Amino acid sequence: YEHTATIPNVVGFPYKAHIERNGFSPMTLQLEVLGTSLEPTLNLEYITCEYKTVVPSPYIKCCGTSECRSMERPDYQCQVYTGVYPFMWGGAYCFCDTENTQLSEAYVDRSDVCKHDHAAAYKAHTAAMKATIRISYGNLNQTTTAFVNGEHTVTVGGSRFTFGPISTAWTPFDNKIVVYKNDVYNQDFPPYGSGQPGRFGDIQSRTVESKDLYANTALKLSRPSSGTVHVPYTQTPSGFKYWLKERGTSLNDKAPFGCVIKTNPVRAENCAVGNIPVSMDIPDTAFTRVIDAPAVTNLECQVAVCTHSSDFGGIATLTFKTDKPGKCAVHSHSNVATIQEAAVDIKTDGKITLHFSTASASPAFKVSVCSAKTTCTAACEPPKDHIVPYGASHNNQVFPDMSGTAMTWVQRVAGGLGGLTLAAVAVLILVTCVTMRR
Amino acid sequence: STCRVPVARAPGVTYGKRELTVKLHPDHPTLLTYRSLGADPRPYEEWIDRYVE
Ligand SMILES: CCCCCCCC/C=C\CCCCCCCC(=O)O[C@H](COC(=O)CCCCCCC/C=C/CCCCCCCC)COP(=O)(O)OCC[N+](C)(C)C
Ligand SMILES: *[C@@H]1O[C@H](CO)[C@@H](O[C@@H]2O[C@H](CO)[C@@H](O)[C@H](O)[C@H]2NC(C)=O)[C@H](O)[C@H]1NC(C)=O
Ligand SMILES: CCCCCCCCCCCCCCCCCC(=O)O
Ligand SMILES: CCCCCCCCCCCCCCCC(=O)O
Ligand SMILES: CCCCCCCCCCCCCCCC(=O)O
Ligand SMILES: *[C@@H]1O[C@H](CO)[C@@H](O)[C@H](O)[C@H]1NC(C)=O
Repeated sequence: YEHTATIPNVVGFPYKAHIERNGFSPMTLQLEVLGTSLEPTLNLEYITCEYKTVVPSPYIKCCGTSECRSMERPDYQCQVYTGVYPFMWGGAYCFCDTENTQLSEAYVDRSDVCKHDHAAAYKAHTAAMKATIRISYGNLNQTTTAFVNGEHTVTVGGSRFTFGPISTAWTPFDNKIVVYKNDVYNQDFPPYGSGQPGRFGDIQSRTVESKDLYANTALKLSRPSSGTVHVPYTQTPSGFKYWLKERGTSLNDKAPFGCVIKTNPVRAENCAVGNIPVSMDIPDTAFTRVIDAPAVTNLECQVAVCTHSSDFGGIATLTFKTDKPGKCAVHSHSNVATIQEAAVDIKTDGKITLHFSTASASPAFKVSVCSAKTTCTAACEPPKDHIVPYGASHNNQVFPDMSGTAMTWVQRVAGGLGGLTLAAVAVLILVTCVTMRR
Repeated sequence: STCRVPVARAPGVTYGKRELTVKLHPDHPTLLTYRSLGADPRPYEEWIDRYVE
């Protein structure tokens, strides 16, 4: 059977889709979102971590001279110093007072635990949404997972279900994404090969297995002091540790729509935004015939108590007359209220109770039991708690009924004013007609 | 490795009309964080070291 429905993208809310099949008894279906996942595509740019300044022991050329040698080493420095007279504990290391050179060599290398402790810069685009849905209709009760697009169909008890693409293309991740362990940051990391010392990206490596390493740490070399072997050098501190103690909070603490950001892989789950179109293919076996379905007539709706709270604070009493017991499908054709139960036990007493959630003072929702029809009218009340720990179960409709007390007074005032205006119009019309008559 | 970390006491919440007031009793600098669940969140940050409201 061909049928399409649209459901909200809210977890923990069961949409009630109703199928009015022609030759069969109506069926009401449970569409329950158990959990979603918005999965972006990540393009790794580089890997940033703490660096390691390797300063080997200086060669001290006692009464001699050497020249600096260029080396294919990231951030390499090589300075020769003449006239050095170092000292050791036992005495003077070299022989001549001033005819001596010391070779100072230093460079930047990937730290031993970039393999362990590192941050990855990503680009996020084309987020792919996948959601978990429970289908429970008639006698079956199943849960399946499907990609949210008009190109995936999953079998549920012989049924072909396809959830068409996310209503909106909104994503919480920006173009540039930096991931450290379980935290994701919306950060404009510097482009590869253009890093500054002391900031994030001072040293950059394309891959963990990369052999090429870019380092810009402003390493400097300076004369040793007289009678000391220490290879003086002044260098900018690691920008990775600076970022670590200036990162602040991650995207989990600022994501809109209550998104929960996790990693492995980087994803945003249970975001409450947009709608999920549903296309349904139900076979004949699921439906029930009206010959075996009870015939329900004389359905009136009267309401004892109703409160427009977040939960199902409305209580509806229905009276009807059936011929045989069985199970009807109940639905609200109006978004004003949503009936908690989809099928109730239908017996001889002819009276049934229903729980519904509304948000308006005077709701007018319509209830159909099997094929019967009736109109439910109520005066719902402002509830007790300023705050509750659960979300609203209604559609958040606050427009009162056309026949509500407020709309009744408004309509009375409008009717009186319109009667006065039409009386004035008729009087002037008659007067003008008489004037052209004379 | 896994490290045992302390768990702060549950704050005392008095419900006002779409207001939320909490008693905070930290033994040490404790991070309080909240955000809105709607379209435009308004995240917060403050490290709590004494009793505050
Ligand atoms: C004699 C008086 C005539 C003067 C009227 C002048 C109108 C005022 C103009 C500007 C007001 C700006 C505010 C936006 C309007 C929101 C309405 C809206 O948006 O209605 C929505 C849809 O309505 C309709 O479909 C149309 C039905 C009503 C329109 C015409 C009804 C006839 C007369 C009007 C009665 C009301 C005025 C008279 C009462 C005062 C007497 C003392 C309400 O549905 P909802 O819950 O989704 O809305 C809640 C919004 N949610 C859920 C998205 C957050
Ligand atoms: C169909 O089955 C699901 C999964 O068993 C039902 O969900 C359970 O609901 C009961 C309450 O009756 C909870 O105590 C369980 O924790 C739920 N199980 C979960 C969430 O795994 C669901 O109520 C059923 N829906 C129907 C009968 O239409
Ligand atoms: C809705 C009810 C319709 C009935 C309308 C009744 C008409 C009112 C009765 C008297 C109307 C006379 C007003 C015209 C002024 C007469 C003097 C003149 O024309 O020079
Ligand atoms: C809304 C209340 C009922 C509507 C009828 C109201 C009657 C109003 C009185 C009629 C106006 C007096 C007639 C003479 C007016 C004139 O031509 O100057
Ligand atoms: C909304 C203001 C008027 C516009 C609509 C005009 C259509 C109705 C015709 C006007 C009445 C003409 C009949 C002759 C009587 C007269 O001359 O007053
Ligand atoms: C959030 O997401 C996971 C999987 O997407 C789901 O299993 C979990 O139940 C969800 N949490 C909520 C809000 O129920």
